[PDB]
Amino acid sequence: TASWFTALTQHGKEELRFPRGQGVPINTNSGPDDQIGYYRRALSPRWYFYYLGTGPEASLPYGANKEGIVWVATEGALNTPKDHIGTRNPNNNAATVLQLPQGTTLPKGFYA
Repeated sequence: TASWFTALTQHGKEELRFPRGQGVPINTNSGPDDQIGYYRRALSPRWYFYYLGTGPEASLPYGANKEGIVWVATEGALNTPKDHIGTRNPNNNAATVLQLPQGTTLPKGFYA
């Protein structure tokens, strides 16, 4: 089991965070309802994105405070667990390079 996407690498002291509405990786295999999840912090810390209701924190409800978990949602997303998307089997699929809309605000020491 794995994130669908490559990691965001923390090169500085600042932790990963996003303004509300920003930070969900682009995934054209998903729809507007699906655009919601968390980054989990795994040399420079690597943060990996998982859809809500999937991954190591599959049971964790959106917004719940927890060390090393950063919540992201695009306006229009729904609260349902993203069971249909699930996680990646790295034996079958390489990670998708993580892409964010141009002009997405990133903290110092992050690049995407």
